[PDB]
Amino acid sequence: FGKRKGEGFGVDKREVEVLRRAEKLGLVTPGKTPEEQLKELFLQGKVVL
Amino acid sequence: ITQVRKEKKGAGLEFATPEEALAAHERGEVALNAPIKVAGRETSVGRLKYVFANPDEALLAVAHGIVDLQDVVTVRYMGKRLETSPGRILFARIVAEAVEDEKVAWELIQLDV
Amino acid sequence: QKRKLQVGDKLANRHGNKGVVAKILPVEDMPHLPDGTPVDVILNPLGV
Amino acid sequence: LDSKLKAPVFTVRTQGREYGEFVLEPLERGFGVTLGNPLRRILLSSIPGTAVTSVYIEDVLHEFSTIPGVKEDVVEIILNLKELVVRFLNPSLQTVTLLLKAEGPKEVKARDFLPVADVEIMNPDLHIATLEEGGRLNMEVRVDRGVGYVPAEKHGIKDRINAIPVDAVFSPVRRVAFQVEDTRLGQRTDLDKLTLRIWTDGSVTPLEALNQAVEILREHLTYFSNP
Amino acid sequence: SKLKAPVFTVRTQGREYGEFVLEPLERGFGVTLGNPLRRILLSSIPGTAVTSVYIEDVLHEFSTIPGVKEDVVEIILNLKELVVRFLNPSLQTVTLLLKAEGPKEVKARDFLPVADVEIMNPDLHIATLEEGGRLNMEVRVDRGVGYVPAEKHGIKDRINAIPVDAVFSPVRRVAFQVEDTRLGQRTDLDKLTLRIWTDGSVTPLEALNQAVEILREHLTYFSNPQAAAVA
Ligand SMILES: [Mg+2]
Ligand SMILES: [Mg+2]
Repeated sequence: FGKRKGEGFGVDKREVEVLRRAEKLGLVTPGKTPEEQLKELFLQGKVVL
Repeated sequence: ITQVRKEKKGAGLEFATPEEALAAHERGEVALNAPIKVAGRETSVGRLKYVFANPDEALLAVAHGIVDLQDVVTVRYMGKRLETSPGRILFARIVAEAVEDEKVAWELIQLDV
Repeated sequence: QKRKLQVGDKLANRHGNKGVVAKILPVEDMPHLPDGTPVDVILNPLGV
Repeated sequence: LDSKLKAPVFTVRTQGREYGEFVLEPLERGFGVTLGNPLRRILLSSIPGTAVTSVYIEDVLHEFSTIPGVKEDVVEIILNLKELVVRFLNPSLQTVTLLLKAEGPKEVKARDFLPVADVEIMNPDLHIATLEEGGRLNMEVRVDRGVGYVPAEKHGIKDRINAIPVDAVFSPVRRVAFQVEDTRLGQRTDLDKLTLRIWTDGSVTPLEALNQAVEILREHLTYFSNP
Repeated sequence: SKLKAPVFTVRTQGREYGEFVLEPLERGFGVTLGNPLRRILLSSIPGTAVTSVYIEDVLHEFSTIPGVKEDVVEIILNLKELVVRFLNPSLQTVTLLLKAEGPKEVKARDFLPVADVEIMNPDLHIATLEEGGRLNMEVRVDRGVGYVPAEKHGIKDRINAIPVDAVFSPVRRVAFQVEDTRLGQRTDLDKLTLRIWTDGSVTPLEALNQAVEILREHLTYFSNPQAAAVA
């Protein structure tokens, strides 16, 4: 991720949609930033595809 | 696609006028699919907020990200006002087109499960 | 003979997960990470 | 290694102005969904059409109210107005307000709407409402040009205080379904066959919609020209 | 309320990498434009690859060369990674010659220079040659598109020549970002960024251009409808 943030790219729209879906699944905590939630998913070994 | 959402945010609040329900949902106080009671009847915000004239409109709304397939909603199908998800309507249409009989296909499926 | 993997060949892991290759998709049909990196193999979760 | 391509043949099959089938074969491997997906996206979102964006009914405060003398509620009438197919003959015209005044024991159709210059109603036999003895219906409806699908609380337009915002279905296209099947030309195995299915309301034909759909896509490709 | 032609930005690093931005675009058009291009960039973009190899005193792929550390299979595996750029558009084929001996590590730089031909990776390792180790090669490189296995093309310049699996695609990776953007009072619009990695044979911009051309040409196929005789 940090590589991406350094490369000048922000969070994708589709990634946000997936984060909404994951938020409904109780995979991430609501209220956190997109990066924090993506980190939670990645710590669950799951990624956006 | 045929499962429906059950949400804990609303948690069975009581509302008089549906516009208060819509407003509460707008404030973030009540979830879309969370069970509540408007007037005396039990319902959800989604069944009020989104009311479709036909399956095509509902699925078109799904295509535009307005609602998902698992969202409970209101759809007009075969001269009936039905509270159900776009997903179950989609299933019904899959069966109906597959067998090329709309009436019989409507009779064969269990829609509410 | 030099044998490339083909549809019908058998793969397995150390955990008892075995299966025959039923499809080989071109790279553009493969699920990919946001950075463009496609996955090599797709395993069905129903097998777990 | 050495390749020779015949090039594809376009096949059309149509029923009325409502429905059509489109077959493009053969195509190189993968181009079946490469063409089909954008076209479907474009056909649903980007095709210009008309919709009822607003409704005012005399002595009716809100959408969930009821109408004395009429059997249908406001909700059911609005639904019927969603299925109204209106066509603008003049490309200049952005918006129209249609008025309807009727009473007594009558069943109101789309024919009853007072005719407006360069405005054609494709479905005049569409049912709006039934009125009983003493039943009175006075309504003005706002019809706008646009694309895609806009919910009522998004555009949020009101001409007056009692005007009810209606979910606006602009798209003349009701549904798009495409299927890619494997096909073979000679000994070429993996070539693609694209089958396209388009449902419209009749205001625009499926073939016109597709032709408009490809043009939008082509035009977007020209955006890569000047840095 | 109709959106008009967006600004198109271009960022390049050498011949290897590029980023191409298009903004603003109507909602959902980031994917609509982005994805087909990625599908065409990973598949249909023409390029160059080694289609054949001949080594002196080597009858087939399964053989080893005295004085050489690597077997022929590994050598050809290395030669599959050779990136060769043609300057002249008219040239469909080139045979590179490599004559090496003595102790040394033979890289792709050791090939004899040919007119209008540039090796994009001269540091690419080919073989490890020992004292008395001797390597004489002729490698046929062709223009092509997609992935053609050795078994399919079966290209042999001479009797003992070995057909090589050819990956023609110059494009190493393609990604696309779609970000939230706004123009005036409009919201939820699309900012599309195409990230393109190539091998240097063709530049990311060239790739994007011929990909766009391919898609447009494909859109031309809807120009001539035909009645269905099925009825
Ligand atoms: Mg509503
Ligand atoms: Mg039934």
